[PDB]
Amino acid sequence: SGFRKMAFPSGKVEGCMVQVTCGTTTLNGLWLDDVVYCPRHVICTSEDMLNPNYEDLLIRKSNHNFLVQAGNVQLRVIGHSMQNCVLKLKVDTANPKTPKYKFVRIQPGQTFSVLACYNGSPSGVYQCAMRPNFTIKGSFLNGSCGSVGFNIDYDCVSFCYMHHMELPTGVHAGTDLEGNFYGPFVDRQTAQAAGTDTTITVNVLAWLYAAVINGDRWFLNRFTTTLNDFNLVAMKYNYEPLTQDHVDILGPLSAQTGIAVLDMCASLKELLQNGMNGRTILGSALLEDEFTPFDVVRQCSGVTFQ
Amino acid sequence: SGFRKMAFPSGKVEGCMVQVTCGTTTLNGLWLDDVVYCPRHVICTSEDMLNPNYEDLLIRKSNHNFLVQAGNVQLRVIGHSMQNCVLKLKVDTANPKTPKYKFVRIQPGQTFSVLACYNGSPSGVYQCAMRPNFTIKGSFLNGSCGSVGFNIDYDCVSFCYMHHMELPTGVHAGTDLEGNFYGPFVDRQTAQAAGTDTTITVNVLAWLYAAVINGDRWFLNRFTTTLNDFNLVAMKYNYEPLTQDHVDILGPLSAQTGIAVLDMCASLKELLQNGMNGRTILGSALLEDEFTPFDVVRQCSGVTFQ
Ligand SMILES: *[C@H](O)[C@H](C[C@@H]1CCNC1=O)NC(=O)[C@H](CC1CCCCC1)NC(=O)OCc1cccc(Cl)c1
Ligand SMILES: *[C@H](O)[C@H](C[C@@H]1CCNC1=O)NC(=O)[C@H](CC1CCCCC1)NC(=O)OCc1cccc(Cl)c1
Repeated sequence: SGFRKMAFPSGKVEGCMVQVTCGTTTLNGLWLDDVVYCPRHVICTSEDMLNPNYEDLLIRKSNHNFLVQAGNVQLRVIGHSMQNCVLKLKVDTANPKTPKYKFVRIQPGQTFSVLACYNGSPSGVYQCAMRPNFTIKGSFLNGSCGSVGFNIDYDCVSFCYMHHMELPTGVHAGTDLEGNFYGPFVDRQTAQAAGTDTTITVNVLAWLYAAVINGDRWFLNRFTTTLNDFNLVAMKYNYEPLTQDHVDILGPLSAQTGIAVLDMCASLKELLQNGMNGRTILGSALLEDEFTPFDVVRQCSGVTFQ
Repeated sequence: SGFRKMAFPSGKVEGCMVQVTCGTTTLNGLWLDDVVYCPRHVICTSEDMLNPNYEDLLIRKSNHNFLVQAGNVQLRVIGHSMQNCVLKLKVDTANPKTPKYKFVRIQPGQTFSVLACYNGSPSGVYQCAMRPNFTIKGSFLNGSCGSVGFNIDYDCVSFCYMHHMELPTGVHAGTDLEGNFYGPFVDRQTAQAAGTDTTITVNVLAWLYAAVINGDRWFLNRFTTTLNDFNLVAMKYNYEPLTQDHVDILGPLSAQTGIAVLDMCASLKELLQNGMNGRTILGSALLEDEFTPFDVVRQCSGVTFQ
């Protein structure tokens, strides 16, 4: 028992991280087979940021302008292309440590592990959720661009995030690995703000089930509620609407705990209206929304990876 | 910016995890050079747990009783010995993925990453602290024994924990890698309880500095306090005494933030006496004590590993 924010084991991704230097900018790249993926703003300079035309900027580059270092072995770039907001550097050596992998674009509310990196070297690993406003609340300093977020499925690494920038509230924005930003953000230095966020309701419910699985029950009640009247309460507390699809996703946890989904909704209602009154749940004094239902099942059942 | 509970990158340790089977028990082992380290209670059986004499139990074993599997390659045991509560299985193949490493016994209040494992396969990675009562609040199911905790220093893996059991409060107990339990616990099935825990004061202060570095300042004040009068307040709220050595350890964070250590103590005093009044710090509604001063500096300055 116990319940922690648990990241995926990072080894498969550590073997893919490289340093990409172009001009006065250094950031991280992702080396899979003979291609290095990195944010296209690596080709910007300190005076290009304002409103760059990356097509122009890229046609002015030569392969030899891109300095790619994999540890203490430097990689020759033999070609380059742009895909949305990611640069693909073709190198003359395939990464022998390339895992089985997929590129996936995730939905808000889904979670992933971030391998935070500087100069191609990993600093640490932690679990994030994609917020409803398409930002992540990460831990990123200068040099971290090109760090990736990922999930692991049995043996396969699903890459879903590459880091590009920090918004003025201190939250983070980036792309999928095909270079499409999450959210309305652009890799331009302009007025950009996160926008209003909401709590991921289905995740809070998953975490309440985690708590029950682990012996916290003080928040349960005999009441129930309908999905309608729950969502009426959710809206007032800035929670995402709970859908019938969410309810079905919470099915397995409901079976295992013997607590119908709509009964856990009634418990969440009372926690929203009354607060926790100095109680904690799973070591938290706040309702936690960065565990998906699958995260809970994985951790409370012991799934592993090969 | 941002601040997360960040684990060390786990790749170096993933390449050392193996499955150890003896009799009806399966658990994890740590394969470094030609030795596999695992909890000695692997040699117990379902009727041995009550009060086993492991010396007797071990002299009755043959090498071929230990089934060691490194993925889909099975390892022959060519010898076995006992060191305190860990079994050392000598195998005829050295692990080619052995990192540079140390065994270290940590002090309460120090943190480490846990690579949670089942059947020799990693499940997830997360950050723990050794509690003052020598337990850890982990996330461990049956089969997780032999999972290890570790820190990384530049390029070197310092192993500091191997998992053995869960106490009745749902917290976890284990040994250093030389087999000495942390705390008064024994690998015997008897009445064993964690004992009273306390909050790691120097860590709370580190985390308050993390908050300032990241733009939370609402808890600061103009007051100061003496180390004596702080510890008088600490005792009443079940906090560890703050030592002059703790104060000196918090020096770097004090410089960088311009906030004298004793002024941050005055801020912690008021948080203890008044609570947070519905405020949060770094996303938490509780005072967080599982970040050491070194953790804060590492994360807020961007240290990496090779
Ligand atoms: C890439 O390593 C870097 C990561 C940022 C720095 C601080 N936190 C992060 O996550 N990204 C940038 O610095 C980014 C660069 C621009 C270049 C032109 C196209 C759009 C991206 N700019 C950025 O994030 O500005 C905000 C910021 C806040 C605080 C410190 C800094 Cl250095 C930047
Ligand atoms: C080893 O994989 C296992 C890890 C425990 C199981 C549940 N959570 C854990 O951390 N350890 C044990 O099962 C341990 C075995 C004894 C054997 C005799 C010597 C001392 C250790 N016993 C144990 O932890 O009992 C408490 C417990 C609580 C809940 C479930 C279980 Cl299966 C055990």
